[PDB]
Amino acid sequence: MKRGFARPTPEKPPVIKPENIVLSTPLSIPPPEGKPWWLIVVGVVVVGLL
Amino acid sequence: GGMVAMVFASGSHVFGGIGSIFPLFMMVGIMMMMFRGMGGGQQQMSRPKL
Repeated sequence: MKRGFARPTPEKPPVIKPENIVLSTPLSIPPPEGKPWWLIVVGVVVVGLL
Repeated sequence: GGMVAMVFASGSHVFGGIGSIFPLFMMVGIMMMMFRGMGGGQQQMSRPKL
């Protein structure tokens, strides 16, 4: 002998929420600017030699 | 040259012999800056970038 059991309408499951995400584009390296260091080196010598 | 001549006319004669090396080295240094030197933004192709 067994106990009776009636299945009701299933209870509401927790809702899943999908998502669409686009990644940020990386940074770009600063290109190689160059100073004429030697020019000022001659400069300080000339004003000094004076 | 005007400075040296003024000193020569005044009679110091300090620039005689090896003393002359100072005007000589200076005159070469000024020449390096004015004739070759380095360019501005109009000459984009500077050695380090090319």
